[PDB]
Amino acid sequence: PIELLPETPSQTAGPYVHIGLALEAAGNPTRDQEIWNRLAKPDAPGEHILLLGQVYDGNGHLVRDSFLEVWQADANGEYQDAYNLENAFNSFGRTATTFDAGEWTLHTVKPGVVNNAAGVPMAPHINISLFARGINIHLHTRLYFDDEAQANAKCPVLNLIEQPQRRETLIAKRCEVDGKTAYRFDIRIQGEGETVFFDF
Amino acid sequence: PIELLPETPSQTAGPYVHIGLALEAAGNPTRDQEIWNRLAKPDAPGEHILLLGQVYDGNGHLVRDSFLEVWQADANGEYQDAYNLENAFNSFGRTATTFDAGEWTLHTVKPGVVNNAAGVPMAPHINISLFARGINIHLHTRLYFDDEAQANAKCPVLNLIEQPQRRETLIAKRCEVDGKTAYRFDIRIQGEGETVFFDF
Amino acid sequence: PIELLPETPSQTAGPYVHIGLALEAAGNPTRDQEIWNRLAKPDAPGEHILLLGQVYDGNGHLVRDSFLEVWQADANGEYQDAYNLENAFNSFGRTATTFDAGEWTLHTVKPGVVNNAAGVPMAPHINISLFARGINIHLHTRLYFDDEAQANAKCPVLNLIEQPQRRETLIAKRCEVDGKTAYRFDIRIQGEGETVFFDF
Amino acid sequence: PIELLPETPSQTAGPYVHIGLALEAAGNPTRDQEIWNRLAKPDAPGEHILLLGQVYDGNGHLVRDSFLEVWQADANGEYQDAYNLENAFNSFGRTATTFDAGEWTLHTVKPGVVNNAAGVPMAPHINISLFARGINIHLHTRLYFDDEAQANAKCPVLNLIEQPQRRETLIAKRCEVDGKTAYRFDIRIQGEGETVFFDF
Amino acid sequence: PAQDNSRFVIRDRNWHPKALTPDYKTSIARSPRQALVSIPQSISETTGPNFSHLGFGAHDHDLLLNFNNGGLPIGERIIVAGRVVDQYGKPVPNTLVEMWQANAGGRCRHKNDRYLAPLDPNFGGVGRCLTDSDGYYSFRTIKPGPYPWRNGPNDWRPAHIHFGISGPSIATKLITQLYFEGDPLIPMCPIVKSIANPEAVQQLIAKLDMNNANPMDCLAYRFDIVLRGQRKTHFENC
Amino acid sequence: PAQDNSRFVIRDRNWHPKALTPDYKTSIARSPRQALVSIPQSISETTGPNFSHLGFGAHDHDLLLNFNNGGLPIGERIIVAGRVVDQYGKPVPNTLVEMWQANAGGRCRHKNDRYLAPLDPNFGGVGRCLTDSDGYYSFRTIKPGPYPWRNGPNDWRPAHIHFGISGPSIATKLITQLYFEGDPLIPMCPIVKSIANPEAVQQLIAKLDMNNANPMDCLAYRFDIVLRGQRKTHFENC
Amino acid sequence: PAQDNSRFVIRDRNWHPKALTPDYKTSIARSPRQALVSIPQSISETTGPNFSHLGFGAHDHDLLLNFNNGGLPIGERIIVAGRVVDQYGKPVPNTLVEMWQANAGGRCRHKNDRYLAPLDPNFGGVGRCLTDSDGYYSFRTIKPGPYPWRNGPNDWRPAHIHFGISGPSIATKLITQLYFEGDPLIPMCPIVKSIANPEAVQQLIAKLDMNNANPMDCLAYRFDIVLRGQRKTHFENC
Ligand SMILES: [Fe+3]
Ligand SMILES: [Fe+3]
Ligand SMILES: [Fe+3]
Ligand SMILES: [Fe+3]
Repeated sequence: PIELLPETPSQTAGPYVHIGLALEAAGNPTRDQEIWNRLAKPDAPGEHILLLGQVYDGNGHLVRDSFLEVWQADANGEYQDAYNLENAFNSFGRTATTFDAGEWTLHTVKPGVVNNAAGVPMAPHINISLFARGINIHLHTRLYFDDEAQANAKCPVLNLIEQPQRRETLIAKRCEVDGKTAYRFDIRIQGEGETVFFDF
Repeated sequence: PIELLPETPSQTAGPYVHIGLALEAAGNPTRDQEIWNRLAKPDAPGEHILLLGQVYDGNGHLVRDSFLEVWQADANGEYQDAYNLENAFNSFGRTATTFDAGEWTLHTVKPGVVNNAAGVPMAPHINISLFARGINIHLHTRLYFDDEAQANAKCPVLNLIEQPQRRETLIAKRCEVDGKTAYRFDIRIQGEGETVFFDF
Repeated sequence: PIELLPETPSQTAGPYVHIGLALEAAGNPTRDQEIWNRLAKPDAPGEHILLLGQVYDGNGHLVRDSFLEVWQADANGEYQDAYNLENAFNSFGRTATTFDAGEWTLHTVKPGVVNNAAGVPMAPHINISLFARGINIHLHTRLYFDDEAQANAKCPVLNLIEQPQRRETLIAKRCEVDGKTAYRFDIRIQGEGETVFFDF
Repeated sequence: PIELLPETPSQTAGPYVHIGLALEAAGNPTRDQEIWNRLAKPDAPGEHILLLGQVYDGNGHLVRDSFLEVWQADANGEYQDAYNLENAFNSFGRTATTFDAGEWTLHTVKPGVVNNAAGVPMAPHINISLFARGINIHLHTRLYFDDEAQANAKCPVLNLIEQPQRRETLIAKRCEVDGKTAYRFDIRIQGEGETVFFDF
Repeated sequence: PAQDNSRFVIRDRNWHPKALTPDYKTSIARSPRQALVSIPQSISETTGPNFSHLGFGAHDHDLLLNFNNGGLPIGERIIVAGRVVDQYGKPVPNTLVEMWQANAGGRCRHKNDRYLAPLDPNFGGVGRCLTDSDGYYSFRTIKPGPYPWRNGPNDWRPAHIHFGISGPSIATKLITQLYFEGDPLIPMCPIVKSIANPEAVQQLIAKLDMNNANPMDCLAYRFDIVLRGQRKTHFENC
Repeated sequence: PAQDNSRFVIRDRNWHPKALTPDYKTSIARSPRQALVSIPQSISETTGPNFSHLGFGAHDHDLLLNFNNGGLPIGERIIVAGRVVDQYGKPVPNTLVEMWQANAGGRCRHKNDRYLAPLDPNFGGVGRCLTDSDGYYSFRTIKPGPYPWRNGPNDWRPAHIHFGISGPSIATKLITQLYFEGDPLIPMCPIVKSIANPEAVQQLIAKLDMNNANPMDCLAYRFDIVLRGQRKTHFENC
Repeated sequence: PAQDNSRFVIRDRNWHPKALTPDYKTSIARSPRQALVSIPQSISETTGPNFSHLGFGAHDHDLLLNFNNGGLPIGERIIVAGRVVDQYGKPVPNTLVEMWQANAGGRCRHKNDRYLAPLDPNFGGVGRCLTDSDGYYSFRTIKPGPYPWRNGPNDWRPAHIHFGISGPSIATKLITQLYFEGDPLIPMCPIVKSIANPEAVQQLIAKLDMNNANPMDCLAYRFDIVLRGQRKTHFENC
């Protein structure tokens, strides 16, 4: 069968992932430009929301050294791939949970709808990649919103997950933090209430 | 040492076991003779009962595509090996839990007592082998009845199980289904309450 | 793939084949019972016929040391396998062309019709195996009759020969030799008008 | 020595070559555009001729499943390489001999004179490649005209054939078919009168 | 009724696939976590049903004709034959062999199979045969095709036929799959790979059997099946 | 019109199958007995047709839809893709690749095939594709099945697809056949044995390509073709 | 905005390290116990940020000069350079490579690093680089030292550098570790051994590159990085 060149293998990000990818979070001087946690400037179109969550290991303890990359569409359901800190909206960002901040947070707007490859709509969601010491290869997940139940019920990816009880672990719960629309999305890596992770 | 031809290896039955051994249960045309869940015709000696249950995976979720084959003595503690659709009682039978019917059922008589090899009597019991997608080699278990605690305490097989809390996972609970004596046996493949499985 | 034991390879019968299989042909004393060229005693049922021919090498020269064997149905189209010199008709004989006699003869009856394996009748025929020095493995041919024109047109075996011109090499010509009904069948091993040979 | 990658080896076109390339002649429905035996439309410049022939095997029987491909200059001796169904003349075409047409035919113009690599004119000719079941690698030949005797005699390609009698097998014999100027060109694959074939 | 005169060779659980084989994803939640409990063989285990008296239709083993609805299925026509013996080499006569499979395009005839290759109106995909005195069985079917399934993101199972053999007892019964000589999907499949030893994998591979083929009609594959060795009891309870 | 500016590497006639290969029976009466005459390369042999303006229909390379009688073919869905290069490794862009093949059971859609495996109402079996700028081509089809034929008494052609390739000249044109990785019929076929060198047979074997397969859809094979190497003329007529 | 035009070859998860690798202690509690779920590639998966317009500093790739507090760092001065290609060997242009490492004594410039090898006042240990049109990147830095960590009672990481590469999408994104040729600590590391295949570990060893060294100045190492191959979609939704 046809073998191609094999992909470089992954390795853990390690305890100090902050020093190279989260300069301010590890409290080291930053550079002019940083890829960080604010995907939307106050004047970007859409409903502005705040995202927050915590990450738990299999013993129910807090992972205080994880790093997270997020990828989502803008409010009109479009992916903004040209990263520029002058943009009113960037579809990419990074955040982290530190020994200080047990909780990560992201400032952005609610994604519009994008279609799958077959033409079917997917429910608004935000793609997340989780990195940390003890993770050999990163984990991929999706964050969907509880106030979108109708679109959630017909999401064709959410629908690939066989058990209904597991679909709920990907559903972030609407709250209000300082009178601003917030949703909490906690990640359980292992055991009871274990978040669904994907491969693609 | 002396080596024999190795046995052929086992493979899961797959999700479509029904099309091969449960033609009816997979809503497909049947042949004249099919081997199914009615071990006893109504004119058969013994106490007529009705067995039922569900199979759970380790997440607590129903296993909806399992397939189970049963082997048991008639009312007089004798195994009737000469399978025939005309016999009033057949020692063998097959049932399945489907997507439409998530619980298996069997129609039979409560088995008479048989002896072990040493001549020592065993509590009345049904021998069950379980198959499904996910199970590479089939699981052996035995069903015992709750209203036979004097025999269940003497049984040389139940007493091989070291821990008594595990012996309870092999004892079917007595009930009634439109006043027709029934016993309920739920199989927990993995986890908390895990059914005992045998090797022989 | 599955490989079985290989068959013992053939070798040429060599120039002296007459000494072991055609004892009178080689002028040596014969045993009590010899398998020879008279398939039918005179009181047997059917049209009595004399078959004769010559065998030619690729240069048009006669093969004077050939040995042949025939197998045929009786007049009802049945093959009689129990060989016995007492029977009136025997489905097998042997014959030969010697330095003395450049021509072989056989005495027998016209075979009746037999069906192929799908039940489509074959024209009457005689099966022939040809052996000789120079022939590493024996040549299988069929002798057919010129007076069975209607049936030779519908034979499923003769209709397997692709080229019409080649089917004629299998047809013996009707004649008379001393008031008896005779067919001449010459075999061309190689060259112009080469006899068709079969594999099966 | 320097070794380059090896060419992909040839296999016989097979008995069913007509289904992939002689769509019409296999009586299968065509597509909008097929490559066929009409090199010149009735208004192309030159002398319009019809070519026809038969192909023989070495027993002298007809090859009814052969497939030919032709390449010739136009009447000015120019090769037209941009194949288009709208052009008046195409230098390439395909024909076939079928179970129902023992004969192939092509409609074209007499080709004009082209020179070889050294500057020397070649007599008018048509390059032919012959494919069929039984032919493992295709056969190259040239068809020349019997009415161009003088040019044929100074042809640097026809003069590489050593024996004069071999040169004749490449010469098509002029005739007429319903007032149209035709040339016949049979091909003998093997045997007496064996058409010369080339390697280049 | 049935008698306790037989004991069967202990299954080697390192030759068969183990219950937890993570690459085969559905095995993760369906494998026990406790150890199996070993119990001596009694009559409950050394006896089992004999189906010499089941009433087999006349095409039960013939898949080319058994579904029937106008014609012949579309696909490579092959015969699948073999012998069923125990580990001592003895034949296992009048024992039940059941098989089912997908059609020539990999489609199963089952409500839940949504794969896009179509169903074949002349094909069902189920057969049963009871071995003869010498331990022989044969089926006539069409070669089935690979099907993609949701394990990994581009997993494909090799062409396979499922098998179910009863043998002389519930101790010997087995269900397995047959793979086809040379299929390059075999070494890639996580279900094939749940078997750790490669020599065990070889035993599932039917071999092209040109000696059993009918010329001008269909090919043949040979697939023999080895059930647990059977022995008389000796020196038991002294 | 076409110019004489290239020469082609000479063919290695001991690499390709010879004309007389007796186990392939029809080759007997269809092989020449005289030696081929060698002639130098001229404008006749070094130019050939270019099909960049033939008008291809949109489904011409897609055999799942170009015959279409309301539905899909039954059989294994597969993409067959690769590149065409010359012996110097240089791609051969805008060339015509044509291919024809049987259905899932080995039946060819032609008057003379009376094999008893049925026709597939939705499959015709023909495709053509012009290669791109880079030498790539592709088809979509079903895997053909083997078929018996009248050579020896039990001969089976392995599964195959016939290819026809034009290249840049009638000097490079070739007809060949593609076989499939692991088919145990490949080495017993007399037509494949007409190639004497075992390494020349390996180039006719398409290899399973998981990288190019569509997940939950169809598998892919890769087949690359090398045509005669093309070079510029040099030092000619001094 | 970004368009869904590419697919990426599936990951081989048996080549990459598995999630639960107990000898690397920290993975026991941070590995999932359910199976991942395979989902087909959409626009969410086949698109990612392009950092062409990120404002880069002039020394963002030179760790010899980017932290600077009046001097040069202490340790072996090396250039680490290479090419970023996908599995088809096609370069990956304008892609973001980020890297972070210890100082020459193995000390990480991080609050939680308490190891007694001292900090180096002229060394930060962070660098980034946009590959050029041909997929090349280079960083200039000093060779890190090994460090103990608390896994087993005497575990030492080999000298390494951490590396992150974006690639053309979120499906190609990869964090990894570069090790140095011949370091004897490499086969003893439980984090390196989370990779079961030894050919895969080799892929993470940067090789000494004399041809790239600046004579009298600094040595060079070559680290090439392969990302999941990328191909156009074909025959999708028909
Ligand atoms: Fe580190
Ligand atoms: Fe299956
Ligand atoms: Fe001798
Ligand atoms: Fe063919």
